[PDB]
Amino acid sequence: LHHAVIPHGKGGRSSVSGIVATVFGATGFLGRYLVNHLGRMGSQVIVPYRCEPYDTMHLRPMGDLGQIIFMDWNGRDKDSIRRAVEHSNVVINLVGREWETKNFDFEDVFVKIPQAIAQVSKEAGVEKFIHISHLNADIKSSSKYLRNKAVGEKEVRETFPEATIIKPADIFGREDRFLNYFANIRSLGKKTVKQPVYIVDVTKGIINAIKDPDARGKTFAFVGPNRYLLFDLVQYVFAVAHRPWTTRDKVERIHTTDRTLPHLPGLEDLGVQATPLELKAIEVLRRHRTYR
Amino acid sequence: TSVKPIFSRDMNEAKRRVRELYRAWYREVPNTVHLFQLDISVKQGRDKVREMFKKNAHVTDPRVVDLLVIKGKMELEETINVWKQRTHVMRFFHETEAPRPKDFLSKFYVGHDP
Amino acid sequence: ASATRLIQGLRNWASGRDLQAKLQLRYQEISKRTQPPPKLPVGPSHRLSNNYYCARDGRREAMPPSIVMSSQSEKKAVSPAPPIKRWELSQDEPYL
Amino acid sequence: TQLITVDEKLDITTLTGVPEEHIKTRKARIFVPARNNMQSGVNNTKKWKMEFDTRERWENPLMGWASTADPLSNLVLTFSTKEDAIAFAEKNGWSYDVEERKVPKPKSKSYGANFSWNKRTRVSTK
Amino acid sequence: GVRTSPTGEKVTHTGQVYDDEDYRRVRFVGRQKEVNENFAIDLIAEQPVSQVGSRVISCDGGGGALGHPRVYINLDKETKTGTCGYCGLQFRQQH
Amino acid sequence: TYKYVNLREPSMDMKSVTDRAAQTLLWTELIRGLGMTLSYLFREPATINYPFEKGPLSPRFRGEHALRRYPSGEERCIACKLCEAVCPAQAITIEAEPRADGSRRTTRYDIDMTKCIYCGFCQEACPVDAIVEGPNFEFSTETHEELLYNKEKLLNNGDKWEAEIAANIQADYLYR
Amino acid sequence: TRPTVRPRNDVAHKQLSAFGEYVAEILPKYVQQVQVSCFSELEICIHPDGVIPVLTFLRDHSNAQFKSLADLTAVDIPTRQNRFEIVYNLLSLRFNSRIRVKTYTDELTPVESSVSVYKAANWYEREIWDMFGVFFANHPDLRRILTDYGFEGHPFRKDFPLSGYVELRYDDEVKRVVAEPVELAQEFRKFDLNSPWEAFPAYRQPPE
Amino acid sequence: YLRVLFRANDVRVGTLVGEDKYGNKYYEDNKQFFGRHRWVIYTTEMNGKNTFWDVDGSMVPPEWHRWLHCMTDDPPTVKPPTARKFIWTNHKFNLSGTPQQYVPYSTTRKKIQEWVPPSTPYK
Ligand SMILES: NC(=O)C1=CN([C@@H]2O[C@H](COP(=O)(O)OP(=O)(O)OC[C@H]3O[C@@H](n4cnc5c(N)ncnc54)[C@H](OP(=O)(O)O)[C@@H]3O)[C@@H](O)[C@H]2O)C=CC1
Ligand code: SF4
Ligand code: SF4
Ligand SMILES: [Zn+2]
Repeated sequence: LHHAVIPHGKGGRSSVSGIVATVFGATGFLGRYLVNHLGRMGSQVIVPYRCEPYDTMHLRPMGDLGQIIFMDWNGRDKDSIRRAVEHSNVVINLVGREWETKNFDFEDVFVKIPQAIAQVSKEAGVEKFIHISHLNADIKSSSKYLRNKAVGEKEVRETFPEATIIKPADIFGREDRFLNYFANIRSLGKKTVKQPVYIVDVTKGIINAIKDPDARGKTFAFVGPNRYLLFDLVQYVFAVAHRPWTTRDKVERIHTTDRTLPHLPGLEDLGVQATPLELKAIEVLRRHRTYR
Repeated sequence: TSVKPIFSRDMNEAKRRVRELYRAWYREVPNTVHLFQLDISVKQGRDKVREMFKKNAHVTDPRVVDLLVIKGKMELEETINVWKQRTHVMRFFHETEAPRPKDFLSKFYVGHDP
Repeated sequence: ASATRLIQGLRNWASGRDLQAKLQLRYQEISKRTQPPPKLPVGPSHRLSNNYYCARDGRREAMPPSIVMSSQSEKKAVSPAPPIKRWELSQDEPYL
Repeated sequence: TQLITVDEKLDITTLTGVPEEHIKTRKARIFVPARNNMQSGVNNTKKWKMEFDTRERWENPLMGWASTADPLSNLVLTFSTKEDAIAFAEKNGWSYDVEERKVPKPKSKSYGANFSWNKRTRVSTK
Repeated sequence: GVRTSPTGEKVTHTGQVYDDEDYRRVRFVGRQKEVNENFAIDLIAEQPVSQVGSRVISCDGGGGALGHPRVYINLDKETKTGTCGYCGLQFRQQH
Repeated sequence: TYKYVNLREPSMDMKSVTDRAAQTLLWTELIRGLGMTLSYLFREPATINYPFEKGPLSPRFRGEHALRRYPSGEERCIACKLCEAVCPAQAITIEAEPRADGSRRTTRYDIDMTKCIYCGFCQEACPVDAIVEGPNFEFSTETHEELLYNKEKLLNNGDKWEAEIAANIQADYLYR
Repeated sequence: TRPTVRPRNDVAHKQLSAFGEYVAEILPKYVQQVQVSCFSELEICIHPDGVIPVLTFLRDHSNAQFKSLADLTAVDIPTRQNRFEIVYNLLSLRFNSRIRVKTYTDELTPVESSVSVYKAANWYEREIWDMFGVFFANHPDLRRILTDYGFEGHPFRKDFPLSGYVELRYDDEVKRVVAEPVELAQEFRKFDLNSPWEAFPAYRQPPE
Repeated sequence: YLRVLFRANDVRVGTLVGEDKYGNKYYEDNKQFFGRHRWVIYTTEMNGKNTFWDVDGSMVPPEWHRWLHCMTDDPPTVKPPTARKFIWTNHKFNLSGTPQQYVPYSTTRKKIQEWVPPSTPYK
């Protein structure tokens, strides 16, 4: 480790920690809250974007004086990715649009994007490349989303095999998507078991995985301890809400399952306290008119 | 040191005024946590109130106990009004970690610390 | 300047102020900048042969405070300062 | 109105609201800032300075400045005695280490001692 | 003039040019690491050191109040040129 | 001498009361106010058009914080640190080094433009007039990093103009 | 001497010495020091048990109106038995004279809150309660002024340092402003400026 | 005319003091007030940035900057030369918002200089 990479002082706001983070994605939800905790930790975050600079201005007040830095890339080139991973201590891969644009399918994003970036990450000699994945990403049918993420898991396990694959369950938070669709109403009767996981325990597990070794190679899972039914969750979310570009891959996901795998360790083995969904659901169940 | 008093002549009215303060804080929690639209149960806020009373166990002098009662009464004025806000009440809570350690081993690895 | 006489007559007709005379357009009344440089002399000093700093050392004459009472048939009771006599009315148009 | 006295210290250490690590761990030092030897004159003496122990100053990762996590680094409390220093330190709460005051011992010196018929002080150049 | 570090970039006039694994280089991504290509030492080599016939001479720097205060340097030793502390230009004598 | 106002009784003459009644009915000096509004309506405005007709200034204006160097010579600063000693917001950060020949010069020269309060005390204290308050004002930045300056930034900023600064000092050297 | 030295007054100095001696005689109960400096402004220095009596006597008695108040300040000095110094500063309307009324106190013993004779001192007393801690008995409202609500410490002390123990920033984790232990970005390089060689020989206390 | 009709507003050519390299035009009048003595017309593509539209301040050279902010009374074609040779003659103009702008870095060498691990191994 080079000089001025060593940690210093109390935490946060110029605490030059032992990581130099390079985050892919982060214009959306989970990567933005991850950069939020990194600026709480006080490291330098290299993040690219191909979007309008609003969200990267939005995450500007996060780090300290001139810490975070921004660049550009696209799903065509190699030079910009290499320029992003020129000098990176740790590097994470969040990517994926939940609907089909006219040029990026569900195909070839999870196939073409983690291959090139993870390959040049191994070719940059980085340590602890982390890649996300959904829970129960199976080759089994009725899930384009999960089978493409399973192909992504296969590619990341093929090139640089000791990369940290992280799989949580569905993530409830402050700007959630599936729980927004739960709230997005105005007659249907079904059932499928399901348990979600809270976003800040997820990202505390992420930073513990990114700075606590013995973690590489073996994939990790992050599930909340709920383990109940979809119908009870619909009753719960509508009792708290007090009410009486979308595809049906969404409804396939929320009627798939949430099954466990005892092969891999989780929350308590990695050492971060799991919080249930009660008061955070009270947070994220706003918009109602006069019951507060 | 025949000091002028503040409110109490001995520890009796000191304990009486601070238990009246704690009575007011117990009956002060639910109105404010329903009004200010917080994210926290009533029992957790009441437990931080009794924890903040538990912090000051070593306070002995009647001037100092009366001055703590004066600070608590001023803050209960500023919280029965909405001069303060949600930011201040969530600043009484310590939620955004800061998980800063106490073990000598963790004061040693994450070091330059006593 | 550089206006027609009809709107000048309207400006006088609107109020009796004679707006042609003083008009808030400073044309050449500003002194022409970059004059030859003027010298800046020195006043009651810098002559030789007498100007001791021993004489005019008002900084080092700050006296310690003079004290009266402490813990350590009188025709009297003056004021701290004399009662200043009441002022004068205005010469040029008071009310009244 | 002639209230009772007690043989106790003062307890403003929870009235001032300073955090607990800055209460306990800051071992103060009371010292006499002695004569700056490259200068001359002891005008800067006679003032007991209570100051605090120093902690880390790390490199600012953009400019190399010394960013510190210390509120209590730049304090200097100016006193006149030692008993009042001990009284203030017991009054506000923390502990402390004490230097003495080491006045210059006056020595007998003379130009008529610099010269002598049968003593071995000889400048030989003046 | 700028030299060549092993990074393929412009070094500094004072030796702070980066190591090959400094991530300050990767916060210099895509923008000008600005440098003043005129260096200070590069002008002293083109200075004609003058030859004043006195012994201890003066230096002002081209008019009072535009430059540096009056400094007085010596021309005793013929093995060393008399260097001003402010001007940064030398002096010599002849006889 | 005092001149105290608002003391009148209303004059109860017939002519005075019919003039004041006509003022009440017709809103007469209200129409006089309208006349004043027209009298400023029919003027010509004293604006300036911004990029093409710039507003005037003064010779002693304090902008860019540039640096001068010698007439056909090197860096005018010595690192004598008077500008840090007089800089009130402590924006001057100087860590000197003597150079590779021996004459005392710098390494780390920093004017924290986020902290500078534009007095001119560094202009007063600078014994060689090395640091000079610049003439222009376009910092105007989309970032925070580009505000904080360094030695090579300030010397490139002083190499963009010299005779500007020399002209302002030659105008202003007798006074200050 | 004749230029460049500020000329002193004589008869005004005599009258203020006479008036201070007058007050010091006619109130034997609360008098410790009266003093006049070179620039001739009267100073009275008082034990803190007759504050409202001295201010009532210095509002009336008809040879001293002194109807205008200033500043109250309990100027913090260490090393003493009584740190805090209440400094009243009074101006008269019929007289053109200036007195300073300095009474002394320590960190906990209150004074009698002279708002009831000068209504100007209400917000002054609330402010100096917020900044020092000189508690004020028989006073209507002691709130906090010139400080944050959740902040405390009475920060004009010499114990509270220059930068605070608190810092505010924003997080989007809980969508609000949070506090932190302070993290300066610069050292605040403190300048040692204590010169030798006896800056003023006239003010030499007896050496210990 | 559409040049100056949609440049800003003016038609007031008629004094013709001069121009300067980058082509920019400088006109001084005495007939107007103090504030519209000296005005400037910006050319097109002076450094390839299509500066007919979106015109910047400090696309002017600095001698006309001193002349035009009303600090002198005579144009810099009254006194052309100066015997200083270190100055920029490229005039990298105002640049905040490009991929070519300033980044800060401390002109400071290594501080503590860590111990070198030995080249040859042992045992
Ligand atoms: N519980 C779980 O395990 C789940 C995990 N996830 C994963 O976690 C992350 C965040 O989840 P989510 O809220 O759904 O999504 P987000 O909106 O938060 O993040 C998706 C990111 O992918 C980027 N991206 C996608 N396609 C492209 C492309 N062609 N070129 C450039 N950037 C691209 C987006 O950039 P931009 O917006 O600028 O276009 C955005 O930054 C994702 O990586 C997702 O795969 C998702 C759902 C469930
Ligand atoms: S005052 Fe002038 S010469 Fe001295 S250090 Fe500052 S810039 Fe350099
Ligand atoms: S103008 Fe003032 S604040 Fe700015 S650098 Fe100079 S002394 Fe400091
Ligand atoms: Zn010289």
